[PDB]
Amino acid sequence: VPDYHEDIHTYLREMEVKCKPKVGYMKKQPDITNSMRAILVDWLVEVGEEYKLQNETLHLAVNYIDRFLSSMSVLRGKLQLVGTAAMLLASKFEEIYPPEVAEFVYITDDTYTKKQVLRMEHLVLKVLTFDLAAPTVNQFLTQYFLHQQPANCKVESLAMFLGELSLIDADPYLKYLPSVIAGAAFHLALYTVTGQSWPESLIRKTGYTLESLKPCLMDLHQTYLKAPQHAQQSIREKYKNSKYHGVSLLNPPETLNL
Amino acid sequence: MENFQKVEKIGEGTYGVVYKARNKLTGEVVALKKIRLDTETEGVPSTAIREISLLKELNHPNIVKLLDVIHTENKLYLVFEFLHQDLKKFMDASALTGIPLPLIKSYLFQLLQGLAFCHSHRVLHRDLKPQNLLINTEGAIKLADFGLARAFGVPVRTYTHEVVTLWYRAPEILLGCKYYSTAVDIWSLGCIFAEMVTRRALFPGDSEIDQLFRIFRTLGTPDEVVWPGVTSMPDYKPSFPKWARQDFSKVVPPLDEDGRSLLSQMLHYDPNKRISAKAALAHPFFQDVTKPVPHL
Ligand SMILES: CC[C@H](C)[C@H](NC(=O)[C@H](CC(C)C)NC(=O)[C@H](CCCN=C(N)N)NC(=O)c1nc(C)n(-c2ccc(Cl)cc2)n1)C(=O)N[C@@H](Cc1ccc(F)cc1)C(N)=O
Repeated sequence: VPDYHEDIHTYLREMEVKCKPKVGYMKKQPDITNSMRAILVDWLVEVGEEYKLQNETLHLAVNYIDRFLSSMSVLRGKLQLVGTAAMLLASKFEEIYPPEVAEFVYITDDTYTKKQVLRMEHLVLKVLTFDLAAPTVNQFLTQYFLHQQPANCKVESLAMFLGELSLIDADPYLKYLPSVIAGAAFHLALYTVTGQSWPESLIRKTGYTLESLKPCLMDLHQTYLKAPQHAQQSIREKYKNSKYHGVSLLNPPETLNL
Repeated sequence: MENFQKVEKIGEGTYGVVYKARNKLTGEVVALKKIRLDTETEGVPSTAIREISLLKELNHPNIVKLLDVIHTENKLYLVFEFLHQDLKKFMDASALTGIPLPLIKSYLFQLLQGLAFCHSHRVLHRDLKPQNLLINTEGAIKLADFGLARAFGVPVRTYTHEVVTLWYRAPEILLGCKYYSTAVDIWSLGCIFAEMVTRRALFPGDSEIDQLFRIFRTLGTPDEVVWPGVTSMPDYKPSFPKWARQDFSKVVPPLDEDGRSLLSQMLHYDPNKRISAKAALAHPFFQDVTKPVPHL
């Protein structure tokens, strides 16, 4: 394990900057909105629950969608096709057995055809120039977790939770690198469960001081307070499972000592 | 595609035929891996998605270079640097004479550097066997065929049923471990090392149980001292025969005291203690390494 940990961490920091979406892209989209995008991401959380997809697969699909909508305009009626191809590609790259194309066609409710989805798959590949090995919040969270003492797994779930939350809203979240979001999610979860705080280990590793996390943490802390209200409820319903120690039942802290 | 002249077929390795071809304009000889798009049932296969995305990040003199991807409606063409042949065929033809020791050390030294480069870029190969190892006439050897390779930014979950080769499979995977790690690459590589040395596959098993018992018979049956945890592994049984650790001198006769020492480190039972590719490059065995060229 720890012969490459740091090489890996360093290199994921380099890749994540290559794989960053254009941040003010939703404004250049004449027919789609941050809010439609929230509808699509939430639906992806459900498709992933249903087919027992890994969480990584969801973060990947979200990254592809955002790099795609970054250079290509899409009418509202095709947004979901872009989403479905994205989910298919993320599955092939990350999953052991990806659900077949029929299955993906099936879960849009035969709203596109198996050949439309495949032509979309090709076109996503072309636009992303086959760059699919994208660093996600889930990746950085996984690296971060090696530095927690002792391991708390209510801490882990709750962090994963917050990191999935941030996928829903391009509204603030496209401003932050995945390593920064993973940072605030880790701190926020550590904090909420135990009252402890973004550890020195990780300050020295990431060169991120608690202070630098403060802007992202504030938005994240807002997202976490307002979660029970948000138009989209999929990630909460997911994170109620015993598999996740019902962390999304837990009580957000109302202040942060920040 | 217009610029390429198919010269002859050189076959397959996971999905789609491989041709030697020359660029009619620049004159470069390349290897074209050509994939049929079932554009009505599956799409781009996941072997291709992985090998292309992963191999596009890896640029190193010991990893096969992906030159270009030519991306038409009905066909995907992968264009690689040409390499004269694989190590498997070479060992077949060097058989009865053996491969000279010094080329063995050069090959292993170069493989370790390619591996080290993968692993520091969160890429696992997962399917290292000699047919995947390509050599040229100038004495170079390269990791190839990344069809099964995986990014490990998050740990990689093991296929309950492995379509992933037998003879070169690590014992943690045979005992039903649930994650891969870079240690599986090191294990294959060590088997391939003994294979070059002794001239036959180290552990040529016939099922997963035969594989383990061939490993156990040479290295000795593990317990909790050698491998903390073994006895609580999904596929472990208290009923396994207890064999003894055979002397490595008997396993790999032609090898000196340092070779034997490295070899045995690449084949530690405990994935946590198995030597990494970085650390192996520092090994005293590599002190006199040169770059001989094969009789090819
Ligand atoms: C039926 C028309 C409404 C107005 C439309 N809804 C949709 O497009 C949604 C989008 C998805 C991502 C939720 N799609 C569907 O409901 C489509 C129906 C196609 C439209 N109906 C027609 N043409 N008769 N069906 C599904 O998505 C669907 N079917 C099933 C089953 N599931 C499903 C859900 C969960 C699981 Cl686990 C498995 C399957 N989803 C919609 O709300 N459009 C948005 C625009 C929009 C488009 C895509 C998008 F992702 C977000 C917004 C708007 N105009 O405000």
